[PDB]
Amino acid sequence: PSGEWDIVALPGRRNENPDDSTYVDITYDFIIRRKPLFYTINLIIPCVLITSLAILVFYLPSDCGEKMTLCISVLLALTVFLLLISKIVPPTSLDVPLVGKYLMFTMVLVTFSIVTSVCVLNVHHRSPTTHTMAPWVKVVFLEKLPALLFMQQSVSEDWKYVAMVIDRLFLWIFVFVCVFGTIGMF
Amino acid sequence: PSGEWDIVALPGRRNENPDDSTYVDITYDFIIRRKPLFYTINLIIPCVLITSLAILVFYLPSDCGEKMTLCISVLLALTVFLLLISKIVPPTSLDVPLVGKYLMFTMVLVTFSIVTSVCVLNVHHRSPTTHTMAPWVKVVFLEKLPALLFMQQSVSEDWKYVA
Amino acid sequence: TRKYECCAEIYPDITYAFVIRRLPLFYTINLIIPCLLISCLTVLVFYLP
Amino acid sequence: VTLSIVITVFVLNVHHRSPRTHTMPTWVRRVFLDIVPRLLLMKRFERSVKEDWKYVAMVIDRIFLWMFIIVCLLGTVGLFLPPW
Amino acid sequence: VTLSIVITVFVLNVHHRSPRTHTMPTWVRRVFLDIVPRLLLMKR
Repeated sequence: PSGEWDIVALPGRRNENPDDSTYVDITYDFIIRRKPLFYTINLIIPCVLITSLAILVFYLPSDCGEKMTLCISVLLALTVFLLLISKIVPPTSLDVPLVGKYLMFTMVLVTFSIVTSVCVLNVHHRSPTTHTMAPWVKVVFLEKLPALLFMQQSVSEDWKYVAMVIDRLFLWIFVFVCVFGTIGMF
Repeated sequence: PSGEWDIVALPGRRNENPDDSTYVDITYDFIIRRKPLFYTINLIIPCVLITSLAILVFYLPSDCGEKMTLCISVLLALTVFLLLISKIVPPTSLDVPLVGKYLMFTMVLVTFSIVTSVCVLNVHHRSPTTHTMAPWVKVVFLEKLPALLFMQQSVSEDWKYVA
Repeated sequence: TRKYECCAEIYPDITYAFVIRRLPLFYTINLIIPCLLISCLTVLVFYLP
Repeated sequence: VTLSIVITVFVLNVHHRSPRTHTMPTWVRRVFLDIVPRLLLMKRFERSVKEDWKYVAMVIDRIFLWMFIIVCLLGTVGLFLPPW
Repeated sequence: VTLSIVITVFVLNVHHRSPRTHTMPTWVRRVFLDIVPRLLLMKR
């Protein structure tokens, strides 16, 4: 027993080329199966463990100011895992490994997450003296509020409420798209 | 088929030197085209992915105090990508790979961004009692504000608006 | 010519000295410019409030 | 540790919350103000609600810390048992 | 840069201290409130 690899079947077939009439050879085919218990625990579990945190930066409150650290660190660790899985996978441009594709997809997703997070964090701190913009915002958000099943409710806290509403919406759509991102390879 | 590298053409030509009258040889030329997808997924996607944050850092508000973390993380990651892309390219000073050139340019850009960000952060937290300096700034920035297509408008709030 | 410990006679030799230079562009575009660029921040932190 | 980070971001979002937006204190006050005497912890308009909402976060943090340290110590005992 | 980090933690400590704990202003006021003209720094 070789350990990591298991042997399925070892057939051998003779090949003769009729047109040439001088080419004769024997081909043995080895169908080898990788035992995945080692690679699973060591690569897949940390991968899903860290990628489960993409949906997480949105639920953090914006006034704490710690979205950036967590999201940048997640993106950094994800790039590290991508480079590692690229180093261990054979450099074949013919086909793409499924794990690398999923990691690139969720990395672009985390970039979208960080840009919308900086947007909500910027709109969070606007004081009422600078960006008043009351009528265009009230009429739209007072009506948008019930459509999100959000709990019902000076202006400085109104801006915070705006930020909370918009980032909760981003989280609702974000978990939804991540569910399909997982289903794509279920 | 070998996988990565694909052959385009294999010309062969006999070289004769009329000067020596003895030197003869046969030169075969291999023109090979690298398949891009591997190095593409491994380098181009992360590089173009993280380069947006350099110009994105400015939209971040100064009061939260997260400009420094963002910018330093971006610059560190960018230096890491630079060293990694330099390790794989052969160390030949005959030419520069265009990716490395663009990355060094955006590195200069982000290291200018860090200093302008620390400057705006310093002029932000300034207190109204210490550095009044009103008249030289009042007219110039209140004239400049409408030219920037920015919304128009206790002294600390004025300093924050200036920042 | 030299004279070694083994023997009485002198032995000849030919010394070839190669004096060569390194093309500097690669290491000055990928190694020294990053550190020289990030060394300009050690004084910047004092201006930060 | 990832369970720890998710539970601590949960408790951050619960703590740093504001009284005027997500008040909803009816069912929470009765339960998270009486687990404290069981946990052996001595007790103490908008500022009052803020203080209460901070206190509930501190209490849930402690009640999670107890279980977490128990689980960690029992795990470190269970894994390294057969050698000794 | 390590000299910079030690001097900057010192200055952070000097900044964050409170009036009731670390007053000690007798020697400080005459020397550090009359150096801003020597350094060309305008007063309050």
